[PDB]
Amino acid sequence: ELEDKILAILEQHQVGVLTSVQGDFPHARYMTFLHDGLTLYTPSGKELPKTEEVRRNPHVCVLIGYDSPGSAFLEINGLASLEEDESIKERIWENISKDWFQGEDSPSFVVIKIVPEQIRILNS
Amino acid sequence: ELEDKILAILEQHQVGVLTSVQGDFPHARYMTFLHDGLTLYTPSGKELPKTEEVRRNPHVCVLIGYDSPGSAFLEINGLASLEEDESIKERIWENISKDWFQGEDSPSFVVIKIVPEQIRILNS
Amino acid sequence: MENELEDKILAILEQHQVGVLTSVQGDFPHARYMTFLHDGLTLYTPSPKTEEVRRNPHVCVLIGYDSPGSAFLEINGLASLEEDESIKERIWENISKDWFQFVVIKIVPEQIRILN
Amino acid sequence: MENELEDKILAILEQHQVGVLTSVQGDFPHARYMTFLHDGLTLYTPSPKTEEVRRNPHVCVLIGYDSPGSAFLEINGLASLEEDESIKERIWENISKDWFQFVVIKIVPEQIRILN
Repeated sequence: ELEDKILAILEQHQVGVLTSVQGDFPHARYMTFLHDGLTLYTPSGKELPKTEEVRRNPHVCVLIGYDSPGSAFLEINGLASLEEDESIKERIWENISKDWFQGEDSPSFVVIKIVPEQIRILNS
Repeated sequence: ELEDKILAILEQHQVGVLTSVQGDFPHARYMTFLHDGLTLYTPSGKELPKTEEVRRNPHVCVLIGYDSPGSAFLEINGLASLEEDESIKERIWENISKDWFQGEDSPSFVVIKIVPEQIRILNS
Repeated sequence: MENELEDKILAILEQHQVGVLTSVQGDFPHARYMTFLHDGLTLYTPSPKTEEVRRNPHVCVLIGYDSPGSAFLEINGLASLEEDESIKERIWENISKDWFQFVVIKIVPEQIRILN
Repeated sequence: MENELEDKILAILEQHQVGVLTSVQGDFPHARYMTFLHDGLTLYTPSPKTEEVRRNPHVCVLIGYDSPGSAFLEINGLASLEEDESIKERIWENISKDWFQFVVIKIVPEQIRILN
């Protein structure tokens, strides 16, 4: 039922905090997360700093689900990589751009895949 | 304080239902709304049906703010048009694509501007 | 998988009682949140004697959008007034539980899409 | 408008007590929700005697994101342990109201951005 609770929190939240590392510096940013099961996906650009951070250090921490001080939320430590499956990239692209998507594609578009290694439900 | 309540609901919600008209048919769709004061903006593509609907009939109805059966929400009847100010279009583009934006632009991108004529707070 | 589809639609309907009912009056759209009961794919929803509006039965109903991570239904159909007293009573017994004691719009679907 | 900027930052801090504190241990990021007090732009947050971690004072703090329609702060600074007992007590009197009775991390900012 633990997965079930994890999934419930993921189903109800698409914004989270990604913390990546640049040498000795943490970088925290708010962004949109899609998920497929316990796998997370977040959009990026080929030239964006968060993309280069991930290429050089795959260790990321995601916080997601904190609505108010009483919200149970997730702390996810995982390994991030750039999604190479073109069908997954196109699908995510179409989901992200659905309000305006009319078949264009974006060459600089990339997807950060996050494979969780540890998931803690906090404030449960 | 009525505006203040309207704004509070707009500040806390970016997804709403747009209802447009195609001849004698209503079309309802969920989508993302940005606002500037009581003016609403929603992204679209030049060739999308909702864009053509608006070109031919500017009368739209937006429902926004319904979280649960007890939520106070808004019913907005307004006049929709395609935003022609390039700086407003680019700004909205940058806000929408911020997670992946790296300077590209999208020729098919358009912005639907909605000027409210009537706003009712329901379930207050 | 016409049967898995039917099954997914009924499931969404069985698990949701509130939807969005949209219509058109003249060249003007209208939208409101409504409480919906269903019999199969047919929907029922409860709602001046000195005024009349030109009837347009074309409606669009959105049901099931609970979270951004929700599959929901877009239903295009024809709305009419339900006159059967037994049906209206069955609706009252379901929508008015503590009350002891009224129009019902019937929506027959022509097209149903599961959107995500 | 260095002064309107300072003013907007203080306002965000004055109106928010919860933020996100991020750090790095080795080559691994850490993130947690924390309760923050502030003195001007300086932040204070309360938090095994058989273990020690290699100290990295580089932290990133996000404060003020309340709704998607929120301007918030990204603060990059240096974290340290606050040793002043008077300060620690002032923090306790603000964070522990019903209690009658403890480390405090001090964050000095090096860069602050208002993001939207």
